[PDB]
Amino acid sequence: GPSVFLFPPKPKDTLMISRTPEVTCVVVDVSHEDPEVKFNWYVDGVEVHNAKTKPREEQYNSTYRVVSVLTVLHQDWLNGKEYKCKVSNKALPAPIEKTISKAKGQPREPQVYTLPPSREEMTKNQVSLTCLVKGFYPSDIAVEWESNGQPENNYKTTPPVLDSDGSFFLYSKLTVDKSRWQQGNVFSCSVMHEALHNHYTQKSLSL
Amino acid sequence: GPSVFLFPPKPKDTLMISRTPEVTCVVVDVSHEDPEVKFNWYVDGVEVHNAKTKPREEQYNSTYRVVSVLTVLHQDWLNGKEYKCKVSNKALPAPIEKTISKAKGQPREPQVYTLPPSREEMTKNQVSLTCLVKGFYPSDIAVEWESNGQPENNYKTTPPVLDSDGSFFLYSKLTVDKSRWQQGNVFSCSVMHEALHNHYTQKSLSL
Amino acid sequence: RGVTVRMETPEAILFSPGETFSTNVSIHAIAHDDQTYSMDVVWLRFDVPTSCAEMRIYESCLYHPQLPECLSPADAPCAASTWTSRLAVRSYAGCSRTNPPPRCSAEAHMEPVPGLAWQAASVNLEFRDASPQHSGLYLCVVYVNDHIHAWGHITISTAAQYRNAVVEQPL
Amino acid sequence: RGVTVRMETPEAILFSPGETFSTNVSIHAIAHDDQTYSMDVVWLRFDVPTSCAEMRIYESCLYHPQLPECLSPADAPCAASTWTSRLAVRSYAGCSRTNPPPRCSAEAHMEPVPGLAWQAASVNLEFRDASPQHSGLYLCVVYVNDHIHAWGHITISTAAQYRNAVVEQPL
Ligand SMILES: *[C@@H]1O[C@H](CO[C@H]2O[C@@H](C)[C@@H](O)[C@@H](O)[C@@H]2O)[C@@H](O[C@@H]2O[C@H](CO)[C@@H](O[C@@H]3O[C@H](CO[C@H]4O[C@H](CO)[C@@H](O)[C@H](O)[C@@H]4O[C@@H]4O[C@H](CO)[C@@H](O[C@@H]5O[C@H](CO)[C@H](O)[C@H](O)[C@H]5O)[C@H](O)[C@H]4NC(C)=O)[C@@H](O)[C@H](O[C@H]4O[C@H](CO)[C@@H](O)[C@H](O)[C@@H]4O)[C@@H]3O)[C@H](O)[C@H]2NC(C)=O)[C@H](O)[C@H]1NC(C)=O
Ligand SMILES: *[C@@H]1O[C@H](CO[C@H]2O[C@@H](C)[C@@H](O)[C@@H](O)[C@@H]2O)[C@@H](O[C@@H]2O[C@H](CO)[C@@H](O[C@@H]3O[C@H](CO[C@H]4O[C@H](CO)[C@@H](O)[C@H](O)[C@@H]4O[C@@H]4O[C@H](CO)[C@@H](O[C@@H]5O[C@H](CO)[C@H](O)[C@H](O)[C@H]5O)[C@H](O)[C@H]4NC(C)=O)[C@@H](O)[C@H](O[C@H]4O[C@H](CO)[C@@H](O)[C@H](O)[C@@H]4O)[C@@H]3O)[C@H](O)[C@H]2NC(C)=O)[C@H](O)[C@H]1NC(C)=O
Repeated sequence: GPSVFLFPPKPKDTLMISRTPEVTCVVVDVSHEDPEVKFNWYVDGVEVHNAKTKPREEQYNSTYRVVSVLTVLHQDWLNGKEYKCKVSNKALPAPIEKTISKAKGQPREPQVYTLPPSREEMTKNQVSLTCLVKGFYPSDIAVEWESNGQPENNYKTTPPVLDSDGSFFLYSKLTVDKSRWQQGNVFSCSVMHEALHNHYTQKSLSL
Repeated sequence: GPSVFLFPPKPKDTLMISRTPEVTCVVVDVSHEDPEVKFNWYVDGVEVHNAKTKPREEQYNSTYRVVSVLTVLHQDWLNGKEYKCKVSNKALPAPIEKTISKAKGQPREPQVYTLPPSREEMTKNQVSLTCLVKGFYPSDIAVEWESNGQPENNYKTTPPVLDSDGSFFLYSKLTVDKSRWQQGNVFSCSVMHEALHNHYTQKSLSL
Repeated sequence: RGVTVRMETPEAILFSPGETFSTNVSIHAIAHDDQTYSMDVVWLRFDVPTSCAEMRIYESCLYHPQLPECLSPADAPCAASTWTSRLAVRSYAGCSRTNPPPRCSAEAHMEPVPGLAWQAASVNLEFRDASPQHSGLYLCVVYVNDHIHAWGHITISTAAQYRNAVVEQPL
Repeated sequence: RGVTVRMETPEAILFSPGETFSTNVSIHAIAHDDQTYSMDVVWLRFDVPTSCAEMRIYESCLYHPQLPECLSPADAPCAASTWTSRLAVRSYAGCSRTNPPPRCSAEAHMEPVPGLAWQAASVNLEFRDASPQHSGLYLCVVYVNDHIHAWGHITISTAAQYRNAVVEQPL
């Protein structure tokens, strides 16, 4: 029988007004004998009709993958509305329903602190710039780095870790050529979260 | 039919000579009608006989859980020896074999850097003490905190994140009262890893 | 005080007929106070004649497209300095620091253009089975309380139709 | 230079007959140079007579258990100052900063004692179905190149047999 997986929109798509967030209802293990799948979408119980079906895709393991995409409103998602996807197919005894929405709990603003590289690390060829983002809720977030308005791609960010106060925290590490650091270059840690003013905040770091 | 899961020893048990590391072969979904399970252990192909069977445990979901424990030598594990557990039972058409050993790859010494709280944090109730452990391989590690020889339990450590150079890094955050930090108190980050001299190193943090 | 808008996007997208693609504009808005504001993300499209060596964007004119020199641009056929029809507009109302841009979405309009569409809950434009008819100079302008707070241009076209766009600015 | 050994463990373990438990000694070794060394983790057991008010450990004697005053302790029946049989010994050879303690494990010996055993690849002692016969004063001594680098004591016994152990030390 087919299986269903309901995915939430990307954090950046929900936090930026210049983007379009969407919920994705993926149906796997669709058979060749019965590939026709019906979708019924609901938002807080109220059925909606603006969803679109992505083009069918052959998986080569004897099944198809049928997907439905529903566009959501930034404020609807952020306000904790529930999205339900009902999937019906002749090889399914009864319709399958999955529900997903934002994590419930009072949103808390993340505290962002930039931390310079340890003096002990200067003996190495490249150094580590840290950015501590803590006290945030929910875990949906986006953290990036930049310098002179240009994006710095040489970083790794830990997954959110649940703190002892019910909030989340994480650490992001940008690695730069020691020369760049010692020269006074200014680097910034950009964080996007719903509880921040205008969903954004930027914290700089330099020698 | 029964299922098998083979677990490696704890990092601290392999790194401390004062402890005894062991591999655990867990067999779940053992049936009430045929709970007799035979174990055959091998170390690099050579069959060994010093394993012990843990007392049988009723799961209350119609099945038993049968477990076998094999004690290993610190050096044998650290040297990348392979441990295979073969599980035979009447309900099993053919014996099941699982193999586990240390992660293969040249071990690399972790660089440990302690990072003090941000100036911006000096106005909150509690401050954050950071410890950056990077450049290590394999990911098997143990990180703890202490002050005046006494263990500090108020910390959270991110899981190891794979860096762009094939090594791992992580961050540990200890949260303390601004008073303590202000007073000049000495806090430390204890790290245990096979690649460290004596599998140990401490990094102090204060003013 | 007020609102700050910053836009980021490549200046050109070269496409071959039949391809499907979308713009990749990035827009961030920061409300410095708790005042309520309205926002409009507007897309303008300009014809790029074959005989034009390059297109000229009269920057100062974007702020007052009704001035004589802007309504009748000197570089006439090759100038982006005023407009009538708006290709597309996504409007926001009742926006604030606490009810930020995505949440304050209100209306959306788009001219009927074969193969053109909004990529759902996004300010980017999507082109399906792109054809030469889609080539031209596109401008994305962001208004806050009916005043431009940010703008950018993208020349979207096939290689043969492409003409460099130049921003004519004050000293 | 040399090696530093630090030991940590509670000073007492009270048990009731029939219980199974183990010691919880922690030992860390730090090699400050690349010199090769040998190590021996030795467990000593001392009888604690019922008539003793307390046991006295002659610390200085641990380093020279063959001196007259150590072989014939003044507090005679209630003194831990010398030994003959060693309850258990885990030996290490060819150890170094690069071939650290666990990896340099070589031999292990333990006296035949009902219910006593090594908890596999560990320096701790395990007591199964503990009985009054197991009560006594235990010392864990760590040697590096045949010289004591660390030591600790644990009074392991039932409540009725327990006697406080006191370390007699120099000024
Ligand atoms: C036949 O083949 C099928 C296709 O598989 C192909 O790949 C390999 C498997 C090959 O071996 C070969 O077979 C095929 O070429 C195969 O389907 C798979 O079936 C799995 C089990 O049935 C199923 O597992 C679940 O996976 C969930 C996670 O899925 C995501 O992550 C995986 C891996 O990273 C990825 O492959 C999926 O595509 C999913 O990826 C996410 O997709 C969403 C939706 O598009 C993205 O979100 C949107 O992104 C857009 C982008 O523009 C927008 O941003 C929009 O706003 C977003 O909404 C999202 O970004 C993307 N994430 C990632 C990381 O890529 C698990 O959640 C799930 O586990 C949960 O549930 C189970 C059961 O309840 C529990 O056990 C778990 O504990 C957990 O609770 C589960 O693991 C695979 O996902 C599925 N693969 C695909 C590609 O669909 C089929 O089984 C085969 N059948 C046979 C008989 O062989
Ligand atoms: C009948 O009931 C059984 C029991 O159910 C009840 O227990 C709960 C846990 C729930 O299961 C709940 O429903 C019930 O109340 C049930 O058994 C379960 O069956 C699962 C599927 O068959 C099986 O899943 C696998 O789990 C692996 C991880 O297991 C560990 O972690 C979980 C929690 O994170 C824990 O519950 C387990 O006990 C395991 O814990 C580890 O245990 C080892 C050995 O004791 C520890 O290592 C030793 O520790 C000692 C000290 O104790 C020494 O230090 C020694 O040196 C060490 O070696 C270890 O510390 C400990 N770790 C943790 C974190 O606790 C997954 O790895 C595994 O995933 C793989 O395979 C799946 C496919 O199966 C893939 O999808 C994955 O991608 C991956 O490849 C898998 O998920 C459960 O483990 C099992 N639970 C138990 C307790 O046995 C049974 O299925 C039920 N059957 C029916 C028909 O209903």
